[PDB]
Amino acid sequence: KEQLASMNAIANVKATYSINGETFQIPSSDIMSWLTYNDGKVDLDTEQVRQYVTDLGTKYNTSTNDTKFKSTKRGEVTVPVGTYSWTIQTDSETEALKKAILAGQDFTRSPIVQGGTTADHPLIEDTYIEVDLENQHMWYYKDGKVALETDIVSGKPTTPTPAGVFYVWNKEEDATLKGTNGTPYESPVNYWMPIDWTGVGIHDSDWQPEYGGDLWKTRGSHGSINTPPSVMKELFGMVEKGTPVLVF
Repeated sequence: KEQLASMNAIANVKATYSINGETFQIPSSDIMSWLTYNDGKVDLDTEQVRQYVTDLGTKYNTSTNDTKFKSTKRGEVTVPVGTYSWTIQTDSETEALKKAILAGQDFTRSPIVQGGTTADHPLIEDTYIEVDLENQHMWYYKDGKVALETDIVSGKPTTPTPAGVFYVWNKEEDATLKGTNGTPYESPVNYWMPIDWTGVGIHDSDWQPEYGGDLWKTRGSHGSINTPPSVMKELFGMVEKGTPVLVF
């Protein structure tokens, strides 16, 4: 019927994916391999298309793939998977991919996901917070340029600050953190910014005499990034909720 012309059209579609800033086209051989005609109906082999989409997730999910990060003082390092991430919704994407392809028109799409942000751009762009646990230092990049840096004090060897791709999911003023050492603790703070799901975040360290060096080995926090009060205040003042925070 007029379906054969369609099958050829489809077979020649240029299906392009844009994932985490990466761009690529689905191989013609794959689409042709998925083509299907049964009971007068043109379609794609779901199983195979789903496998592809499954592979995409295995290959790009920032929920199971660490992020290569260009640090300020160490070149390119690896920041483990953190709380800021996304995961491709396999079935949803498979159905949307099938629909896109079967329509027989070239297209460029980013997969359906779930997480802090979508995959139609790099997970980490040019606005973020860099916490170099090695040089116990921290920078805040805004649109590519440094807007504020300072030494800080990570957690103590026993309760280390975890490395990972996190983000500021909340901003609080005059809050009191709680916890254990056994032995409950308080610690009131003027500015609080949680970055993970265990209690690790950024806040003024009113009681810390000095920051930087290897102070943490001696007087490390319980995991949060202790920051100089005046700096923390200026930081809290400009960091918008949703800002990625890389800790390595």
